[PDB]
Amino acid sequence: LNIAVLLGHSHDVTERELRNLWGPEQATGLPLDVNVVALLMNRTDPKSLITHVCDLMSGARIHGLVFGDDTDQEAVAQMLDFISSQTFIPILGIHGGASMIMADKDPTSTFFQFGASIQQQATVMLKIMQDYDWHVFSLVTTIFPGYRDFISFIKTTVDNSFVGWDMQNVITLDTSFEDAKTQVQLKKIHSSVILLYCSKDEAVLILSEARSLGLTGYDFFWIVPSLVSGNTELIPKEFPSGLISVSYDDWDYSLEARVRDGLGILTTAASSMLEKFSYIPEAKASCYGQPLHTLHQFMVNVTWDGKDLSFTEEGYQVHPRLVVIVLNKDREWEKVGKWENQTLSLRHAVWPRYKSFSDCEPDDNHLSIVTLEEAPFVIVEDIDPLTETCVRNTVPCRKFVKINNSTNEGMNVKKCCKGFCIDILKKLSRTVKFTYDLYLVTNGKHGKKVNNVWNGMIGEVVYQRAVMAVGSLTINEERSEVVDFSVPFVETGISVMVSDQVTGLSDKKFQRPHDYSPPFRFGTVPNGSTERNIRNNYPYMHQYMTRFNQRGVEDALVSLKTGKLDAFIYDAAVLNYKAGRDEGCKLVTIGSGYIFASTGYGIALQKGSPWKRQIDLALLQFVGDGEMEELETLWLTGIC
Amino acid sequence: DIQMTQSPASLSVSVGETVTITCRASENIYSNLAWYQQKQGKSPQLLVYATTNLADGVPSRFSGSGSGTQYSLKINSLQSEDFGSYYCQHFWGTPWTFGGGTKLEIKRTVAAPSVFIFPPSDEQLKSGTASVVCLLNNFYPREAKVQWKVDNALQSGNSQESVTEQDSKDSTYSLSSTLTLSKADYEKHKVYACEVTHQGLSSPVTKSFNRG
Amino acid sequence: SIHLSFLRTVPPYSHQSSVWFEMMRVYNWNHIILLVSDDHEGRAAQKRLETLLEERESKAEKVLQ
Amino acid sequence: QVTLKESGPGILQPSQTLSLTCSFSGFSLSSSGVGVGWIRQPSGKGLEWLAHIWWDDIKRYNPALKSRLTISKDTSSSQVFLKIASVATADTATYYCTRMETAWFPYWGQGTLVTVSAKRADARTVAAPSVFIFPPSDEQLKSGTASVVCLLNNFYPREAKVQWKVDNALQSGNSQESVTEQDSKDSTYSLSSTLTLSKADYEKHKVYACEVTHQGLSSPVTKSFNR
Amino acid sequence: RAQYIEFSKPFKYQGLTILVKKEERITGINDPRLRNPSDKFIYATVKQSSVDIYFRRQVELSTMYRHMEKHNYESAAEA
Repeated sequence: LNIAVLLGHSHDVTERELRNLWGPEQATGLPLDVNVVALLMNRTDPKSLITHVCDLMSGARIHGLVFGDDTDQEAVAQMLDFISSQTFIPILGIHGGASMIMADKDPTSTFFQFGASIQQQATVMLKIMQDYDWHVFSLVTTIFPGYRDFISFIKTTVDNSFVGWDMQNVITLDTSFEDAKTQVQLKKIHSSVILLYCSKDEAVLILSEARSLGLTGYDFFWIVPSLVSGNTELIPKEFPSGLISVSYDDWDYSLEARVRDGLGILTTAASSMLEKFSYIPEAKASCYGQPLHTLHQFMVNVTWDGKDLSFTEEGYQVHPRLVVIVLNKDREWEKVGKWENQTLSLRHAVWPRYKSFSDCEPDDNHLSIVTLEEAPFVIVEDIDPLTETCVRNTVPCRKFVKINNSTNEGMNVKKCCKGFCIDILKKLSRTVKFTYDLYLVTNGKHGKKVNNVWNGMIGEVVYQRAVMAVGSLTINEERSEVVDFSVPFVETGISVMVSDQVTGLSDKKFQRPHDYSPPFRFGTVPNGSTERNIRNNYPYMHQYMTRFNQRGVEDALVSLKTGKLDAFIYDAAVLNYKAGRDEGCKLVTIGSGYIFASTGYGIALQKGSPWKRQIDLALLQFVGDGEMEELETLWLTGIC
Repeated sequence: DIQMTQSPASLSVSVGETVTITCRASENIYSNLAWYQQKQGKSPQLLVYATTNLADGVPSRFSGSGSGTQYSLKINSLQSEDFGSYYCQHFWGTPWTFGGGTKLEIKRTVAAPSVFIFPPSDEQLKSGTASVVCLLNNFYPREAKVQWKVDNALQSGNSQESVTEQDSKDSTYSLSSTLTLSKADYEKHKVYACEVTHQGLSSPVTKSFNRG
Repeated sequence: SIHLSFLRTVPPYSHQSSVWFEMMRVYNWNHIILLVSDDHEGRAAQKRLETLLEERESKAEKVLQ
Repeated sequence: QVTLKESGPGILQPSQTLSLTCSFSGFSLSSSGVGVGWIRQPSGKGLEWLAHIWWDDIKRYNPALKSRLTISKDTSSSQVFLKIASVATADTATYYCTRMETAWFPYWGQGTLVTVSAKRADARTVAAPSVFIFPPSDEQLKSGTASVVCLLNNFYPREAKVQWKVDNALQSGNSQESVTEQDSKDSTYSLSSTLTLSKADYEKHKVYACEVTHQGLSSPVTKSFNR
Repeated sequence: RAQYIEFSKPFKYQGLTILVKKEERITGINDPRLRNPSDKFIYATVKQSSVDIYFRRQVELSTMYRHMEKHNYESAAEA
């Protein structure tokens, strides 16, 4: 029937294109009085809206007056609620003041807003925060409607989530601040995530106070709900670049994108419930003097174009098509993803560093660490799928494993792992207090100067611009001439572990393998430091290990547990880690690793990096405070 | 940043002789240097990467060697398909600075610079400008020092020297220095000379003309 | 919450519940029953009642409608 | 196979944001290796490296241009959109997006022309070519080799392929397209040429011509040669 | 030591142990027999040595750090 699209937004869009929208939107001959109109509220005052409503009601009892604006205002929401309670008309809130979610709505009111509710916003922001492993949050509410329900939902989400969440004191902004009783509260806030549940002007004032009192840093990530960013044409300058704005709509989902959907839902409800009420457009005569089978609460189940646009008891889209965007550098909303009805469809899974949020931020303390798959080091595992999250002890590693060889798609799953390097980076970030970007990319193995072929994590850390790497490998020639390793925290060197009568590597059975010790599988892992060391020391032994090259570390362990592998030459730490879990203590380390190579594990740093001194001091403090025995007892668990 | 000081572009090597592109380095000592070759209008094609291996579609005569700070590109057989500017781009440090450009040519050309200065016609004088163009042609040495001496005064800062592409038939160059002046400035001066200091010309040729 | 500036000079249901709770602690009326049939304001009434009971280090038995 | 294509606004005013796009097909940008990297080369100078993005979607700009250089990519459409604000005449260069991997050979693309200038190709008067003929006299080539050249001055569109006597004397030893235009100060260019013709041709009923076919603003001006 | 001067590449990768004359056994330093010794249970120690710095940097052996002041020597040869 008649679709009164009262667009009260400030933009003067051509309303002539709205009359011809009946064709593609279910053009049926059942509605007779299809009086499609469109107005443009210029003056932003309740009086103009009241006059427009009273004029439209006199126009042959116009029913179903869909209203929408461009800026969310608390006055327009209350006015539309009063209109829907008095006139009892199924209004459809599209955007602006028509979509301002309130705390407690009227039961008889048919205010059907489009977008996400406060609980849905809390859920999606909790998902976004847990996808980046951010548990230190600070909730700040205000006097606007929707604070008690919001804090209740937050407390409920924290209770069921058993992965740890720093619940700091909630700051209330119900009263006006005078910079005498709120600065002390804002100073105590030390969490990274800053939940700012306020309005536009209040958020601007909070950002101004943070910039004037020295609260804006490279670690404070402000998050605002859809109430703050309720528009796509006005962006203040106080908000820095990187403000996560979870808005229910953007420039893609403009007014015209929802007008057609609302008209389709309305005409579908009319065609469905027309057999009950013949005269559907029955409203009051005018504004002077003036639910059984109407169309008031019978349009909360129309599924338009497959979208789950069902309304709740108060009226709100249960599964909206909200788009989560952030703030770019040139005062524009840069899209990073959206949220589907099933789960969170985060397009930009890699969170940017954002070393400079605002213009006056010269501090750059964002680093990056690269790690690979190693047997003696942290074992690569998967994230716990019982809650799609993990714990703080398991640092989420950004994996890069592909599905197939011919395919180019790389799964950037946020899997968490625990181990030696994980604890190293944890204690480093706890003592040195720096930010890192850890990622586990599928690479090769240890690279060296063989035909200038650099692969694996070694090839990555050889070049500059790389901060550091948790992988502390054996000391070599090229890996020490290219980059400057830190102090070796361990003294384990290269030795041999035969799976009794031998004297290590000084036995005469290696120089002449013809009579004694016939040539067997004596090779090490392909492209390893031991190969280079032997080639530099013994050419014939290197040729023998090359012509008898074995498989990886796991196959070497399987062969050692079987008995076919004679000897396994590697670092003493790896040999001790392997012997710590022997299946009967069969293989024994013949000679420790201090008479053959006497190497160590040095952190792969950058040549001429300012963080080298800090890493060296951190290592000397960690191995110079009396916890070396504790580390040896915790990591090395050799019982045999 | 790693200051890359490539050999000057004025390196002419005839067909058959060896080419030694001396692209020096800076205090930051590196180990990998990828050589490239940018032709006329085409894209720079990588010939030898890391100065140790060859790429697909690169002849075997392009050999690279050198360590420390002195890196050279040994060209065994110089052919006609080796035309183009050569650069020494390193991927070792963070700033991937390029080279100066190695322009190889044939040092076999005996010509005489065609010094012919042309005064502006009356059509240009009606607008209000007067651009004298001392056109040069048929000269192999690009290092041409044209000295505009208008009324016994060396002009500087108003010479529009535009170098052209070297031809393959005669292997020469052309130069058209534009004397950017106006009608009022042209009416003040009387004699306009064009003294070009060229290597082949022993005596400086000074072509002058009188107005009217 | 929903009304920014809305005051009155008449005791609402919350003040009545507070007065009832104050009269209950005088005669040691801890285990009481609530027969509130209304829903809209009855929900807030029973919420205030149970919160005050929890603040009195006790808990009622019937606070539901 | 590995194919590259560079697109973007050719003529754009300075102090704005470009719309560069590096379209490609066959490979990706987050496929454990091959990525993309922007490389520009100004006219008359060497190439310049601004920034590049790796497979793990990490950004790293240049210290000297750490005010507007913002690199961005997309894995759904396989496009590389570069945003450079506050541009000027010094940023006029041919941007390239080639391979920056340690593989056998890095692949390079054709490239797009990006001329940053405030003037337009269809300007009022600073874009129209001004043919300036040079009548020969008896003081320079009275006994040597004669020469004639039509001088084009105060024209913005440098794409002016003047063909001397199309199908008549095009192969008479001319280098119009070979001589690069000289960029003047007032956002204009200036090119010249040379012709190897004997002085006796001017008298033996042989008058040359200069048909300026300027495709920038479609100006088919024609000026004859006289003495 | 890293605050004033720096170090070089370590050449002798060794540790720190106790010399016994084999309560006859000492089973390290974590045992309470030597962790909190008496006036007549002080072993050999060298003043201004590596062991002194190790006892000073320790956080749980402060009660033993003061007890070692009785048998401080000028060199290791005396001990």
